[PDB]
Amino acid sequence: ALYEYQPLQIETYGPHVPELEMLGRLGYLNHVRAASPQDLAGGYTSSLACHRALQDAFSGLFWQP
Amino acid sequence: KRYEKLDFLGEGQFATVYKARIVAIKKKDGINRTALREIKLLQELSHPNIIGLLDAFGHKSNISLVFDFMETDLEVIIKDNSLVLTPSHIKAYMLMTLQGLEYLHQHWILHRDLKPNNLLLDENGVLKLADFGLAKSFGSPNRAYTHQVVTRWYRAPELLFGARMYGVGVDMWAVGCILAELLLRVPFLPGDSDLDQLTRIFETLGTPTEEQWPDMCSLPDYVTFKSFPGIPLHHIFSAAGDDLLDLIQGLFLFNPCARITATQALKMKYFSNRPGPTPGCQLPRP
Amino acid sequence: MYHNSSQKRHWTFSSEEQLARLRADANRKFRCKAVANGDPVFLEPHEEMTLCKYYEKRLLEFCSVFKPAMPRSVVGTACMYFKRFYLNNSVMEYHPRIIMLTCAFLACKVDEFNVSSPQFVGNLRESPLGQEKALEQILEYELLLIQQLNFHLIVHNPYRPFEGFLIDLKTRYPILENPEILRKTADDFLNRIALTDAYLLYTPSQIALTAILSSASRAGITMESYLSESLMLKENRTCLSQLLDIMKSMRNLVKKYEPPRSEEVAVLKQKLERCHSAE
Ligand SMILES: CC(C)c1cnn2c(NCc3ccccc3)cc(N[C@H]3CNC[C@H]3OCc3ccccc3)nc12
Repeated sequence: ALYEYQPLQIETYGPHVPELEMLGRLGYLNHVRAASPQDLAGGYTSSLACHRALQDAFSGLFWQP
Repeated sequence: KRYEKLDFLGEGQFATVYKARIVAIKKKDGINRTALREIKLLQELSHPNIIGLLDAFGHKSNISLVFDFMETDLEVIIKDNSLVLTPSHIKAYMLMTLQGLEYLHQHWILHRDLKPNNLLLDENGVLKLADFGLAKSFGSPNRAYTHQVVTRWYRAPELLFGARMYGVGVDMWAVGCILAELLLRVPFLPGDSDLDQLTRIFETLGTPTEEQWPDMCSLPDYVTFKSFPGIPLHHIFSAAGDDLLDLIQGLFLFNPCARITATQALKMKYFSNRPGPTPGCQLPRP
Repeated sequence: MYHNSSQKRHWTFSSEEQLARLRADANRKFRCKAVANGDPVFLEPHEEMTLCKYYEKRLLEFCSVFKPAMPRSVVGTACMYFKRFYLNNSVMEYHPRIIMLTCAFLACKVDEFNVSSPQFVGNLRESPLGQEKALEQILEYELLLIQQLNFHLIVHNPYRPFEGFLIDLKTRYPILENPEILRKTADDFLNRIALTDAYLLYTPSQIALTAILSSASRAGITMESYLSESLMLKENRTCLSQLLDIMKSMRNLVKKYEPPRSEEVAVLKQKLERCHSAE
């Protein structure tokens, strides 16, 4: 009946990726290109690119065929 | 082939769809880029609220795509005067759409064509996002998009201002428009043109300011409008509850970054409060 | 994402022996259909490998001079398409020139690198009649390539994992003071890896990490702490050992790579031309 949220349990076979909103306070965003005012107006932030890059770096790193 | 054609379902400038033994087949530049987009995206996605590409085939430069047969869509549900959309049904449709969208965004894909006729319903009352012909991956800085995506009635103001770079906010704004359509049984913002779409947006929700949208003036096609006050949300949706109104406000935030994501929308109290979403077998069938 | 992708589910293979079995199967099937449709002209699987390597280098040369500039993801997707297609197909049936051009065409379409057919074929160093013929051949082979790829078009390349690893090194590995000094050599090793079969045997994240760590070792830097501490693999000894063995195997594949010889390529080119002129 009543719904309760549960995060998507998807196995990445790699190291844990820090949360998106967390990236700025861990220093990740200091190494990615800053979003332009046009990009930020459109809703694009450097955190998105950083998060995608980290997820792809960690995806399947521990996987064996 | 292995498919015996059963019935005609539709056609258009792009393709035609037939029910076939039960599946639905959608049939110098080479293979159509829309079909290639749909194939390359739906092969990498698997979720109960995303349409499943079971098979693909064809000949020469032609191609056909095989999907699960879908009984109806949200457009038919909304347009049906006999159907009564209870709050539970609205919550169920909203929940299925948002779960599919959360899965899609988690894999860095924007649908970019969300509308009631792209949310298809099967015999078991399971909603699936379909028509991935405009869907595209996001998160890459070196990838310029176009602002002429999403049907105008569901297009976000950032798109209507020419945003080359955007995120999940376009899909979330379309989702808010779909929710408004579900509540009002009519399209929320029927603009006859891009300028009129912006005018209706600003006349219903108020003209955004610098505090509501810090960099709105930096968009290439930003146009200054009258200082509309906007209609109060509870005035527009008189039957909506406080949690539903909070969800609507989150979906219609002018700032795309501040606009609620699918995860945040799913975590909102609206989906946790009573009554729960109506189960699929009890959803109204038009 | 890679961890639930078709590349991992269907196009990452256990061993080089499995790939050799697939290629030998393709060669044997073509031989049986050729002797059932009508000889030293037949190509051996290793000759097919030499030809496939030569034409993958030709595909790289085509993509490098392509106008407008070809994104590296498109080139990687096209090369992966070439490798996947000739896993299960003989060059004696479908000529690698047309297949590599079709791979580039389909990669441009799939990666969303918008290029019209005339400007695609205008990059070929042939006459307009030859360009038209090549375009017609590409259009005829596009659906064949898609079918042979099993309709698995999204290719995960190690470039963005490489970017993510560099970001992680900059953020959480101050011992490596400037990770940017591990970019040129790491990308050179990434290209060397791409020359081999590693793209069919290892994950893109593993390939990127192997390239970065090989670059570090070439620089005299030992980031075993990065794996043990930053990647927390010191909490899982078996996982760290498995990863280290994966990188060692990738390096072994790289060092054992043998470029095709020009004279051997010429002889096998004559053999391939004779094969296509027959049947
Ligand atoms: C995943 C897709 C391929 C799919 C799966 N099932 N299914 C169905 N089932 C039947 C049905 C009946 C009523 C309401 C919804 C569904 C229909 C349908 N299309 C048609 C429905 N409304 C008009 C037409 O759509 C425009 C159109 C036509 C041709 C080509 C492109 C667009 N598509 C699908």
